[PDB]
Amino acid sequence: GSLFQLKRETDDLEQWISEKELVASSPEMGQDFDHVTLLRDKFRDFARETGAIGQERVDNVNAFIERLIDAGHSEAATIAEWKDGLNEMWADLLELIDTRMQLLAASYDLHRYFYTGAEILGLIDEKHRELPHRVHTAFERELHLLGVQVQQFQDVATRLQTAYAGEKAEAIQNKEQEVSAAWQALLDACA
Repeated sequence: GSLFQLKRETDDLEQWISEKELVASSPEMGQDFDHVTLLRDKFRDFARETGAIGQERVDNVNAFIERLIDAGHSEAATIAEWKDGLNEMWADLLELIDTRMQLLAASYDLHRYFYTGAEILGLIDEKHRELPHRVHTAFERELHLLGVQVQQFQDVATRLQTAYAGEKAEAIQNKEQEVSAAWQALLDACA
């Protein structure tokens, strides 16, 4: 009710926001596919809960300050400033969250990419070892799917490379060339 309580309420909330910003600012993007999977899922929960709880609190402060200003409270100037600072911190936090969410998604896709690469390297391999029938048609369709999946892998490699340079980009490209060479040798193998 009182202005002192409003101030305190505003102060506690801004303090709460500052803590959330610390979490939303984490640089940890994960070092393997499991790790990034965990970070990504954890962050989604964090963003959702933080957003919902935070927005209600900000709204309530905004509503009460706005009513007081509307009613011509003599301290409208002081409380409007409180409102402005609060809204600026909240917006900073939301931007931090959006950013981290996107970066975690990029890291997810990158680790997923290398994870798939290995999967594919093994799969072509398991299909090269078999050097031949009645199950020819199972080999036919199966093999073709790879053509499409290796094609898909190449497509991912193409997209990811526009997101990175230097060593990361090089890593992405090396893995793609390694898969394309495995595939190419398989094809050549099967006459």
